[PDB]
Amino acid sequence: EVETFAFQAEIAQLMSLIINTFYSNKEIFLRELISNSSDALDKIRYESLTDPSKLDSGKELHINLIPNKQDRTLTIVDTGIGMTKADLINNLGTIAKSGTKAFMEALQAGADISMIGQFGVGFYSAYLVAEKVTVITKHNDDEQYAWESSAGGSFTVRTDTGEPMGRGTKVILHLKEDQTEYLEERRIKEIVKKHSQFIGYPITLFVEK
Ligand SMILES: CC(C)(C)c1ccc(C(=O)N2CCCC2)s1
Ligand SMILES: CC(C)(C)c1ccc(C(=O)N2CCCC2)s1
Repeated sequence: EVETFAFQAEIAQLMSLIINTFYSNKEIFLRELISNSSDALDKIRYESLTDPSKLDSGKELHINLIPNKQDRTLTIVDTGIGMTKADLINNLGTIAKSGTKAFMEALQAGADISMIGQFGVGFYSAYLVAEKVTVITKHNDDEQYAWESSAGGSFTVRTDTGEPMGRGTKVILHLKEDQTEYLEERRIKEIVKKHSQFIGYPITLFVEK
């Protein structure tokens, strides 16, 4: 059972701006997604202090970067708090509405796209390099879900029958044909060292066949 939802008008507008604006400094997408993963790991770590049973779904707090040239995907995996169905459909988009409008105002005043994270909508920077984004996520209080959008004003949510995850979030970036540099090991290392050097969780860059 696949449900299709329309983005809020403000978010669809932000997504089209990110897709259509000429902006060469695309590499900042990885810093934003890694920062999102770090925040989610901070969250489950905090909650586990007063309820250690919240780590029964996985004690390890880490971030994995997994490129796949065969599928032309870059996957960012974390074992953070994860997102409920309500997060995916309603809550996160509701927060992102004010941050979007503020970010658009700043862009008209002289700001640039790399400052998107200061407005809390850094996830959407994924569409600088991805034609489609799939988000697999599992929160302790809900089932495993798959969120997906190729932009165009709509996204889908379904119950995920893939491999069980334990807890956390997988962001699968289906890269644009001309953005395959972000599948190369030395390019990913360079970006992580430049923008994510002090993340307080182990970041493992997987290597391919
Ligand atoms: C896909 C969308 C827009 C719902 C997301 C916003 C932030 C996400 C994220 O990386 N995490 C949130 C907590 C788990 C890690 S996913
Ligand atoms: C991405 C953004 C900024 C819209 C978020 C809202 C709530 C987030 C979160 O980490 N939690 C969800 C579980 C409680 C803490 S992240």
